[PDB]
Order: sequence, then C-alpha cells, then structure tokens
Amino acid sequence: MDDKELIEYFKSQMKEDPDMASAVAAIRTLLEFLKRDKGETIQGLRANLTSAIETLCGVDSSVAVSSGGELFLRFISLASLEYSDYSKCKKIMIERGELFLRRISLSRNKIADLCHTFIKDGATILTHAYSRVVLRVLEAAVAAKKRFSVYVTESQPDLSGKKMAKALCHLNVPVTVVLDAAVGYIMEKADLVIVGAEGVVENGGIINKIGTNQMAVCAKAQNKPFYVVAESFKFVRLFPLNQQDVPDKFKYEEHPWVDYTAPSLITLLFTDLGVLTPSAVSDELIKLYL
Amino acid sequence: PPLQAVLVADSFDRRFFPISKDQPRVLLPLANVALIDYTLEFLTATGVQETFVFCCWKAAQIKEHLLKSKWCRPTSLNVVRIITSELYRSLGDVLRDVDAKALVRSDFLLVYGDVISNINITRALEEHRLRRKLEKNVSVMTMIFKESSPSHPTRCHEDNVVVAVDSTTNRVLHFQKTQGLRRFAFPLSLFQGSSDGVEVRYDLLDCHISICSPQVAQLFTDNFDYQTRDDFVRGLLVNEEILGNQIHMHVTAKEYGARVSNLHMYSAVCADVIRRWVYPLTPEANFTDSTTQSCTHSRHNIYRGPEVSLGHGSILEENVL
Repeated sequence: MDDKELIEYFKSQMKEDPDMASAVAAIRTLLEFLKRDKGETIQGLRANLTSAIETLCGVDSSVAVSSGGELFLRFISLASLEYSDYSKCKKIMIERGELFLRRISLSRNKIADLCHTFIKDGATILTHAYSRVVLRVLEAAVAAKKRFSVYVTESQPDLSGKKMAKALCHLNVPVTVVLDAAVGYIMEKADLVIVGAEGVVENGGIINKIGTNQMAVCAKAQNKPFYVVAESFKFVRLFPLNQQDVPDKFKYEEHPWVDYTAPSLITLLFTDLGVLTPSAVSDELIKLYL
Repeated sequence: PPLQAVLVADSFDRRFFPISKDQPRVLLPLANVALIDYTLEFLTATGVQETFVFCCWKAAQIKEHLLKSKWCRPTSLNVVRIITSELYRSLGDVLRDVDAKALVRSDFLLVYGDVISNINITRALEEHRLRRKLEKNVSVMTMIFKESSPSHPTRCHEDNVVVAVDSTTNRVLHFQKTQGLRRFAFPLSLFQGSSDGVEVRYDLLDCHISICSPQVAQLFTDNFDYQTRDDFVRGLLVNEEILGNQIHMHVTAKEYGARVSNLHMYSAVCADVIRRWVYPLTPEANFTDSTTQSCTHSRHNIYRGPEVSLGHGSILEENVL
C-alpha cells in the first residue's frame, strides 16, 4: 500500500457505502494500513501512520478525517504494549483498532436514541444540510410516533439540503426546502433548530457548513434552542476565535466551505459521550484525547 | 378509634337506563376508570381503615371487578368487605342491615359508591368528635357540603338543595330540595327556638359524604319508612321534641366533591376530572395502578397513553384523554 493504494482504498471505502461518513472510512483505511504494513518497529509504524494521515488529509478535506486520525493514533497506542518482537504489539494494536471502529459504528445509533427525546409533538425542526446523524435522529423521532415539520435549507454551494429533503421526504415526514437566505424568515415559525456538525472545537463551538453561524445567530436572537448532534471522533484540538481563525485547510471569489459557531450560540450537544453543555465538551474533549 | 366507612355500591335510583342494564353505574368509567375506583381512592386517601361495600344489583360483576383492584390486595392499607344481598333495595335497608350486623364501631363514613372527591375529612371528623364529646351523643350526622355557585354545571336542577343553618355552631336547621319549586318555604319555629343567629345557604353542592354514628343505624332500624338519606334528615329535622338528635354540617371551599346521579353530573364531573379539579386524583397519577391506564400529561390538559399513534393532521386542542 505505497500511499497510492491508500488514496484508492479510501475512495473505494467511501463509494461502497453512501450512508457512511468520511472519517469512518478514513479510520478503516488506517486500520487496513496497519493490518498490512509489514514493519517491525514500535516507532516505525507511527511515521507511516502520520504519512498516511497526511495523505488522508490531502485527499479528504474534512475536519473529521484529521480528527479521526489523531483519535485512532491515540486509541491504538493505549495499552501496555511491552512487545518482544512487535508481534504482540501489532496484534494488540489491530485489536484496539477494531474495537475503536465498532464503538464508532454504534455511536450514531447511540446519538439518535439519546437525542430524539427532545422533539416534541407538532414541533418544527430547522435543519441546515444533509448529514446522516440528524437524519438518523429524525428517523428515531418518527419511530417513536411523533409528528413534526422540518424546514431544511438548501446550502447553495452544493445543493445537498435538497438531497436531505429528498431523503427525508421518503421518510414520510413533512419537509419544506427553504432557500438558504431565508433562515431569518423561517426562524419565527421553527421552534427548534437541529444541525449536525462536522467538527467540534475545544471551547464547545462547532465547525460546520457555511450557513451554520448565521443560522445559529438567528436562533440566538429569537431565543430558539440550537442543538448540535455530532459524534466523538469529530472533536478537534483547535480554538478559533473568529471565522478567520479556523485553519485554511478546513475552509477550502471568496467561497468558503466551513464556518465556525461560537459555543455561546449552542444550547446542547448530543455526542456519544452524552448530552453535553459546551463546557462539558471542553472537559470531555481534553479527557478523551488523554 | 379506627375509621370505618359504609359504601353503597348500588344507587337505587332509576337513572342510568338503559346504560345501567349491562354494568351497574358504579362500574361506569369517567376517564378509563370506574367510579368505584374513584370512591375507594377517596376513602383510602382520607384515611379509612375499613370499608363495607354493599352491592345489590349486578353484584357479582362488582365483585369480580373490585377483587382484582388495588383495594383488595393484601398490601392495601384500606381493607374492604364485599357484602352483597339480593334482599335489600334501598339505602335505609343498607343501614338497617348495618345495625343488624353490628359492623361499625364509632363514627363511620356513610357514602355512595359513585362519588368523586378528594376531600380530607380529618378536620371535619375532628369537629364531629368534638361535638360528640361536648353534647354527650346528641349530634348524629355531619353532612359534608362544598361551596359552589348555583350557576355551576356541576349542580343540576334535580339535585340543587337549600339548607338553613345556625352559623355559629354550624348545625343544620332546615333541608329541602328545589325540584320544581321557584319559591322556597322556611318555617318560623327555627327563629324562635334559636335566637343566636341563623343563615340560609343556597351555595352548597351536596357531596354525599355524610359522616355518621352508630346512632344513625339505630335511627334507621327504629323507623321503617326511612328509605334514603333525605328521608332521614327530613324526619329528623321536623321532629325535635321527640328524638332530638340535631344534625351538624361541614362546608369545604378548597377541595372538590360531587357524586354522579345522571348524565348531567357525569359530564360535569368528568370535565372537572380532566381539567384536574380533583388533584391528586388525575388520570396521569394512576391512582388505580393499572398498566392499561397510564397517561402522559401534555399542554392544554391533553392526556395521552401508550401506543396511541396520532394521525397526520389530527388536532387535539384541549382537555382530551
């Protein structure tokens, strides 16, 4: 797997499952790489994994990929290795990686089962754009016999909120595709706003698609509860103050793909570590990284 | 002394026809809960240690319904005694059966089986015991009433009662119903016998929670034509120079109490239960712990059970169960 296969592999892993996240496929590529590396050096593997993660940072431009790379590098190197000839080391590392992958895979379902208790009957959900986590939590909400209307923005650089509305209209829930510049128009009728984030920074703020900040601020001015539903591998060791303080490799005549929402604009988070206030996101994030 | 109660689980009125020809009116559900459960919950919440259920018509069905309830469990604090006979046919027959069986000991609660209430009677029972210790067994019955305006949909035209009470000692001097009478006649010996004040009361909704004494059963076995409660109080208030036995009264202004007698009381009391006027006895509290009756209380008094599956576009605005 001299990096070319890795890029190719990653792609094969992302196109084989369309309902699969990108960072999960990145961690599956890292686990494949460790599984078939053929290097006997407890350190020889760290440099190879770092090069792999920079090829998975170059191929995928998402924040979650680099976050999952750091979390996979920490979680594989956790137990008391004490290897004689790396054989024990590599086997334990592979075991840890598989355990980590399974935890990630059951994370989303945990998110949905822990989050759908906030949607009241007859509520109006406001949603930014397509993410499998908020779609799963809405399918858990409709699984509990609840009736609610969903206004999904379109998110203009790639009309994916329209794709979310297509995938949610098949769920037989009342959905309305709202133009992206109408989030101040429909905030007065949308009582709560559920948005899936793609990256959670240390203070509790979120890194997301370009229209989240204006949506979150419009939710703060109308006192609407802004809920974020994200996994545990989407945590990041960044601390942006402004919208320019996010790194440029996650951003991209001035068409950014990613904004930042302050933790003061966020009511709750729904991670697999629990329903967290943003100061709990800071505590848990530091603890989790370990 | 332990507090006893006599529950008449068969209203001998011909009112729920033909509703009552299948199940007796005491098994009639207000909101998924039969009336006998409401009455037993009121008796157990007031603090009654032993009741005597007296069931005449369709009594085997009441027996099969009430044995599997909460009040016949051995873990229940309020023990019940299901007493059925196909011979008695009126309330006076129930109390003369009580005197013949010698069931009560001291100051029981005579109540019908279809009364919805949450009245804590221990203050009124303390007042009754004080009057029994002061007058040396002269005060016989303490009728419990509730303050209510005559315009309330609870009190209907067949059951509106007007009382005349000495308000300083809270005893009943005159008692009559207003069925078919626009004017009300009060005798004058009431004022000449007691010149320490007198007050008329039309604001009293009858709860039928008459606290009684073993002298009540003595008076019911002493006089055969006393068929029901109003016959007893009307024969006791017109006869003072014989069988003196003055009747007292208690009025509650902070607790709910009403019994069902027709469809009108049924609708009014059910609307009061759904609108939570009888807290704690609310349909989400599940005072009868039946697994098929638990509900969730949403806004506008909407009570929803499990596995309801509301359809799309279904609008429930207020007071839905």
